[PDB]
Amino acid sequence: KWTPPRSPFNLVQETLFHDPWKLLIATIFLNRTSGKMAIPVLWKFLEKYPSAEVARTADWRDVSELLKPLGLYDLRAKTIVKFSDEYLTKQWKYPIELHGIGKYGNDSYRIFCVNEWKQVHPEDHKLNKYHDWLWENHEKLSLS
DNA sequence: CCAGCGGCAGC
DNA sequence: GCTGCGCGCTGG
Ligand SMILES: [Cl-]
Ligand code: NA
Repeated sequence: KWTPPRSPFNLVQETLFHDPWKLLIATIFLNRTSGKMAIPVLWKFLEKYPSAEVARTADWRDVSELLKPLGLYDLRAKTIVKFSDEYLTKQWKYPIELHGIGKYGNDSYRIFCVNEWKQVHPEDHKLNKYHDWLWENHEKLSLS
């Protein structure tokens, strides 16, 4: 029932919130990488690996071939496979407990995937813009 | 032309 | 705290 509102800042989290694995994959794609380049590659990745169930079985070299033009391609290919494994087989309440997700991915999860944005204190240029705007407008957006 | 820039783990 | 990973875009 939690739907995060669309904002004037067009965070890709706003469209991926319904599938936490895809949202978290997107945050990994945005590690020191511009969204203008990363997000078109994200759709190619999700076409080949539509779920964590299959991503945890992937050969990281195949993933790295897709990530090549984004940089950090071997590093994040290995991260994506291990992250997808832990996402499905490790006990967790928040995704910061999982390999490859830190404060930025975790803050994204707690703003977009669950209704905990009032408890989040982001330190990310894009998250701050969205989160400040939410604090300033939540009453007019029929929120609590 | 070319330096700066768009998280996370491991140590 | 500190460093390795890393491509293409950006803009003076
Ligand atoms: Cl972002
Ligand atoms: Na983590």
